[PDB]
Amino acid sequence: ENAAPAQAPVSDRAWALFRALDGKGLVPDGYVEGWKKTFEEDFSPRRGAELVARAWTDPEFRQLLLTDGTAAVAQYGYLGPQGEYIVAVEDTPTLKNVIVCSLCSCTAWPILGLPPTWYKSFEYRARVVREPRKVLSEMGTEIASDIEIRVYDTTAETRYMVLPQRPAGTEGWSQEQLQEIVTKDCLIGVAIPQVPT
Amino acid sequence: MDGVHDLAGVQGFGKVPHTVNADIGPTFHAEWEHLPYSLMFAGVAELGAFSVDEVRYVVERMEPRHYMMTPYYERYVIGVATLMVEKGILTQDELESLAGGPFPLSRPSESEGRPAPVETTTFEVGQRVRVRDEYVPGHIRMPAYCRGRVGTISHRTTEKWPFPDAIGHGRNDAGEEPTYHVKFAAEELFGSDTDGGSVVVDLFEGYLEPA
Ligand SMILES: [Fe+3]
Repeated sequence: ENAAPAQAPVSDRAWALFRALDGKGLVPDGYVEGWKKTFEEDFSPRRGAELVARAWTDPEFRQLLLTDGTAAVAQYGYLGPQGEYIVAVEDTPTLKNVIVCSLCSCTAWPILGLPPTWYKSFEYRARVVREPRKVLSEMGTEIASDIEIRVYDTTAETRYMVLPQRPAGTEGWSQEQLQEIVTKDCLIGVAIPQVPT
Repeated sequence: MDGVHDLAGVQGFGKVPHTVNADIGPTFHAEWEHLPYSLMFAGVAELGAFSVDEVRYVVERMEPRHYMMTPYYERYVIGVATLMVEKGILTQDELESLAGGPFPLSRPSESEGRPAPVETTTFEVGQRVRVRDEYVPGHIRMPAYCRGRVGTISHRTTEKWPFPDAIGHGRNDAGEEPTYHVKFAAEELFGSDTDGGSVVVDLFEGYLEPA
């Protein structure tokens, strides 16, 4: 044995759960529809990119973001579920930060967006804590051994964003231009921002 | 709970199914996938039927082979459904009737949980701490790789929250405590078998003691 339990199709189970609660009047009108739109449209890594581009171009903001991330994010209005206590962790020429939730999937939803399938994978949850240099390499990001990798495991209520280093070749770019190169993967810490080649 | 969900450090997995900046598709890849988080929000904030910590623990409570073969969003469909039955809101019969087939749930809890520890210490940035060498069968937000290990405090939160080992079981005695960013050297957690530099774990006060 050790076979899977017999189960109805997951779509049938998920809607059954919805209908069972909705039909008891326990789900407000438009409630799941409303959160689906928020999850899809408002919770976005374009927000953390905005935050990084501002930090890159404004030393005072950079200082606030690194000492009180919550307050910095709230200036933009981007606090939310899974993002109420924020810490931004700063990459340096000798330090690369990477975020995971080894126990499930915790992520700063409102400024990174909902986590992608790969970040919730057992591969990433098991491996990046122990062998982050190999994992990043396999993912496309080479981290020289002259750089410490620091993995933050999201085990409680702190929710993290990485502030990556500003790459050369971007001097004098606008906020807008900078934002474009700070991707979701840069904010998680598995990618370094790239300047077109 | 020393369950299969405590994956950090497990060996034998293959490649992470991604390369950086690849297209990851839409937020939701099927029309039902927004329902576990939305119905979780309903359960926590509209009905007050359970805490987020109880949702983490009920997913931890999936039978281990069931956990391992079930996709992420489906684990939370199963978890939220389980809590709705345990809390007397839904029955398994009506879930299975509406689904038109079997809807197995997480296994019952084998622990009543524990209260927030009465004796704790207020640590400061730079202090050396050890993670208490304790075994908790119910919910806990201490991954086993750091049990009994020593690290240094890099942050003390300015906010405080209920102890997960209590609130994750619906208990009344979760109190509130700050958490601490504890920085461990890679070799303290994995000896010579790691390629990393440091790992920072965000640990509730009640998991720690002076080193
Ligand atoms: Fe998580």
